[PDB]
Amino acid sequence: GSILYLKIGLIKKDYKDLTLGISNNLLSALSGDYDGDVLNIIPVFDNKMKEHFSLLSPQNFLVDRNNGRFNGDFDLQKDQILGIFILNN
Amino acid sequence: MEKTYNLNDILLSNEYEKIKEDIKEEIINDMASKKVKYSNTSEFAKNDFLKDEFIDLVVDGETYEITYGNLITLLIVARPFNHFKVPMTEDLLFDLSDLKEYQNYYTTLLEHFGYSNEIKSIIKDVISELAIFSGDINVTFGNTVSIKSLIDLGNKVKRFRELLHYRLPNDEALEFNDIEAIIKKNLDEIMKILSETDNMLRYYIDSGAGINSKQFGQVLSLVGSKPDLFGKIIPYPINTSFLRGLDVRSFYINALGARKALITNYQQVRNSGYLTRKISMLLMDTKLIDLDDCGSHENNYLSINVENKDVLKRFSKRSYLNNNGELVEIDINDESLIGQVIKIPSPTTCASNEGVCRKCYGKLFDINKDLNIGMIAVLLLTDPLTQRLLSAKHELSKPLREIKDLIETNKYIKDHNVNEVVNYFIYLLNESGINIQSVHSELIIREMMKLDDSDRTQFKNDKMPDYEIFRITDANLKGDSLSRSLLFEQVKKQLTTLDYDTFNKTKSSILDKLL
Amino acid sequence: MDDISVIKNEDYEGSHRFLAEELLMPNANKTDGNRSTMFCSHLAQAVTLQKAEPPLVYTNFENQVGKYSTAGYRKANSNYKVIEKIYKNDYNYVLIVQDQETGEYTLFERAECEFLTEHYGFQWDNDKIDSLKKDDTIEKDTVLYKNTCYDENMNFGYGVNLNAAYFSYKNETLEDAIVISESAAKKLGTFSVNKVKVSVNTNDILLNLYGDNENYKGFPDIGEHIKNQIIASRRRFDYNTALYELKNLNEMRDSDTPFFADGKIVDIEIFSNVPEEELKVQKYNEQVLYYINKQKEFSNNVYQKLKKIVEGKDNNVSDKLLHFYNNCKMRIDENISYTYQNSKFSGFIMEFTILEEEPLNKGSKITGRYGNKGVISKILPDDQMPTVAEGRFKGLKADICLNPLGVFNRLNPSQLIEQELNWIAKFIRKDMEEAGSNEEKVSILLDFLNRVNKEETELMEEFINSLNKTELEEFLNDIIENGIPICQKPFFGNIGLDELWELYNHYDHIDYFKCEGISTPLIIGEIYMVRLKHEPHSKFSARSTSFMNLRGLPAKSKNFKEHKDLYSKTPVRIGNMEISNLSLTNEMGSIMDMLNSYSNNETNRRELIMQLLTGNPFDTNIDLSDVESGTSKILKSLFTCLGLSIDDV
Ligand SMILES: [Zn+2]
Repeated sequence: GSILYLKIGLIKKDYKDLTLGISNNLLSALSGDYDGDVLNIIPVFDNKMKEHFSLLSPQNFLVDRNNGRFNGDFDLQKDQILGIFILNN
Repeated sequence: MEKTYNLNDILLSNEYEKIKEDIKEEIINDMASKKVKYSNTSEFAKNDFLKDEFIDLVVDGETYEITYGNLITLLIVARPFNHFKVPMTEDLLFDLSDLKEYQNYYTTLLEHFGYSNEIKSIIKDVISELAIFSGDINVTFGNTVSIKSLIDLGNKVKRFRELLHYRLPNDEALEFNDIEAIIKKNLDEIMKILSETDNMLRYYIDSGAGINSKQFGQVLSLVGSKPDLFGKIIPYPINTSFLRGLDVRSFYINALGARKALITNYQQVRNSGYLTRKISMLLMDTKLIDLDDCGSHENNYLSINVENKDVLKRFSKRSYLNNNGELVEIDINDESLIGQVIKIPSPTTCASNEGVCRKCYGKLFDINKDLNIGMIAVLLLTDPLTQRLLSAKHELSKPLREIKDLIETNKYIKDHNVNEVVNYFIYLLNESGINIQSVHSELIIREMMKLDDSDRTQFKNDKMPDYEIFRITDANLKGDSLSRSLLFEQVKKQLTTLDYDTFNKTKSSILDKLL
Repeated sequence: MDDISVIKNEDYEGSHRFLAEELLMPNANKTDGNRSTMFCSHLAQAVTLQKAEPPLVYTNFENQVGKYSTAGYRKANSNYKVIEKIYKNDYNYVLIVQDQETGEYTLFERAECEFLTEHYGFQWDNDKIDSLKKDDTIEKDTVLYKNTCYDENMNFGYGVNLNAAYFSYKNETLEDAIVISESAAKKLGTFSVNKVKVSVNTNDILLNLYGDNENYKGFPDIGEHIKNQIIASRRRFDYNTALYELKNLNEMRDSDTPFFADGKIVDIEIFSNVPEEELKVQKYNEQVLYYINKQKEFSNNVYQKLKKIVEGKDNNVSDKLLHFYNNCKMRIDENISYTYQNSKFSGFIMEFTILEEEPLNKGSKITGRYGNKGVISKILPDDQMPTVAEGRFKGLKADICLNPLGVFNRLNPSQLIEQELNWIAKFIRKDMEEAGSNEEKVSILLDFLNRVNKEETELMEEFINSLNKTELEEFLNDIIENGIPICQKPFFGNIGLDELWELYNHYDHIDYFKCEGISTPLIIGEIYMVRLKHEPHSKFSARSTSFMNLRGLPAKSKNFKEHKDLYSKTPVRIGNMEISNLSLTNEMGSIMDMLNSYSNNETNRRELIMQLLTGNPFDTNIDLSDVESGTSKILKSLFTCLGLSIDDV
């Protein structure tokens, strides 16, 4: 799953902003870091193409094709693990 | 806040999101209003945050005694019950005290709800919301770090005080193993005393996020010896510690270690991930065919001996012939299988000529019907193995090279048989430390296969035909489909010479459409 | 090795000859090698700061490296006497001076900014030189100008000190994310200079982009700012198309050539190979003619002024003087053709040098002095940021909040040392403010300095004994309003854990800062910051439909270098594992369809554009043909011409 099928949700209003926002939980699955990696985007147009690539949506990768359990790459990362620990314990 | 609730009610009621929002707002407002006091000792200061309580919950006909936070998270995760309007049952409850258990919890849900798409969507939603809630709680609770905490702890506890104030007893000659043992014991003591007592980093080390034991022990306790660029320990280990200071000779040693790390990183990046190229290029054509049973012979089932539970982990979601010979599901938790040689179905022995039957893939088949099974196998093998090899280069590396040779050089295959080679592969996988389902490995062996008659029907008879296996590049070049051969390397001899009979060879393939 | 046994601490004791780069970073005695290497690379990557300040914690070597480095100022080699001054343009001028003793003449010049390389450069603080007038003696140590890195007294400044606290913000400081306030980001202002040249032949003509009919200016003047990120444009004139395309000269046509930049015009240089008569009868070349006349007048004046010097053989001049005068004499004389890149051109070529300031862009990088790199994740109004609102320091605000995930993994406890030192300094500043009499406050000041650095304390006591009473009071005012500097040696003489232990033991009045609404009493302290160069704008290629190569396939182009494209627009290529992972899904036909529709097949891509342009914008129902792709056909040519052939099944 080093490729992801993602859906646009919001257009940034600030003209000078040129960075791509991405949720934290997708960092591990695509194996990246905010240090300066350059990632590539390919738009998709055909509706049939949308349906075919729906299998590449992160929701599909949520199931582990290895062991069939909940995927650890989508599991909570560092800071949120800490925070939930504070809440629970 | 109320002494008791009935979770079944809050999920069935329409005010579910309202109650959750109210509860979250109360937590944030309350705990933001209050303040945190550190006892800085083994004893605990009196902090009366309402986030921790002893509230009750009446569900399934029984009353559980949990805190406020457990309640909010229990409602936050039980969202599927609300969405599908299905009551919760006791077995569907887990002690949320341990975070890792949440993992298991998620998995078991995917079982009672039929592996549907909707439950996958709702799982994604609840994960996202839990992340956002952790974000707001993490602003409204501080997590700062400074060494003043350490200083005050040392003032309070003299044990930690003298522990940080320690050097190697250089009065006697010290061996490498002795210094490693002493530094290990000191690091364990540091972590133990840190966890025992209250401090501004207690939660940090209890949770474990953002703290590495090794780096911690190196920073506070003594640094310890470092290897030379060629991999030899220096005779003079660094008696000092990073916090305390350094020696000019120690400074030189540290600089040498850093330059060694930089050189290793350079060569590691230069490696370029070349093996995945050919392994994928060969394995990608493999397919799956929806058929109940290949109908292979009983002797076609390959035999494997059990030495530890690790091989049982490697052999989940599959079936073994029992005393009656019926293929019953293998149970990893089961222990009666220790020290036994038993036959298992495999793709490398499947009698389906169209592809692989669902019997060989075991119960796992239903999960994988969407995707190219072989491609998952190859990628899921090449990723952790390369990562482990590269980290080891950054001892344990030798088995990894052995695995690479077994796949590539093929001397062992030329000297032995399929059962032996697969058992060796399982043993090598265990040594390497990575864990992958054995089904994918057996599928790589199925691709590895080579026999005289392309038909698998003979395979279903009593005696199997010739079972030879060649080099990975040789095996791909062996592949009668020319489309994949041309896309490989070494095309020169393929096109201009008759050694590989590429003029003769012909077979359909996926990439054949690509041409 | 035995050499490893050879080196002894006694050999190098009380000397720093071994350490070269970390001379600029305090307290190298506690850091790791990887972090030191990172810091050395960053110091190779530092950029100019508009609001540069000298760091609070200093290692006595910043002044040295500044003084010895000679790419940031111009010190007169000896005492000279200025004989004359000339000005080329509004913002630049030159000075003709004579040596007082040697009797030799020399040139100086001024400019608003200096072009270092491509984007990078810096603005020049020319106050000192501009203050000079005619017939005034210059002195040997007088510096005509300096970069902003240098303070009033040649104090080195390569970064600025900012208030920082360790704090996790909405799970948003995960990894190396850094959040900064608006005021601090407004501080980290950095210059940038670009040089861009445009060619005008006999064919292409300019357009009156700027101003009315009377004021025909295709490019902004010196004072003007470039508008709409466009400097000028050219229309490709054709004799046949003189009836439709050339019409409406004021408005640009669709098929023209513009140029793209930003900032304000700093200087203009024109080279013309055409006779001036044509320019005289050219209305759309009035601006260039005016500039050429101005430049020619400048050259005439300089030649006239310096002729008496140059023709006098008895006079001694620098080779620079002769080179400059010969250059101007070249310019004035007629029949002087210019041949750019070893080839004559037609028309003229003109070069603009432009300067502009940038604030911090979301996504830039900032690092301390120990390699603690990061990326500016999001910026906030300062009111929406943790503040302390208790005690004497009620209302203090922290500009930036670093990532408190772990410093122990990065192996550099030195940042914490600097932070707690500066926080303690804040508290001492408050205490000495509370002091009433000068003698006792200087006593407590030197007391603390002795607790931290005794010898530097001795130097302070010598200084304060040297200072006069009123000056002394002004000094304490400067201390209370700025702060107190702390000297910290790189490797020999720095602080360790024990001195901090003693400080906290004696300083029982020290207390955690109780921030409002925040559960833990976090700590705020000054830390030095420097901004790197790696900006998100440096990798922003995005292409829709650009020039195809001879194979009818996408290919990069040279428009971006010539400033013809706003964005870089260089396409991405799909490689081995790309096709592999796309084929992880059982849709090989779909992948082939995508590849054919995007680039491979000309007919398929054309029909994609046709279908996609019209039809419902919200719903795209593409239809694909089965024409053979260009790649397959050219491979067929390869095989057939090799003697190979094609035969399916
Ligand atoms: Zn089978």
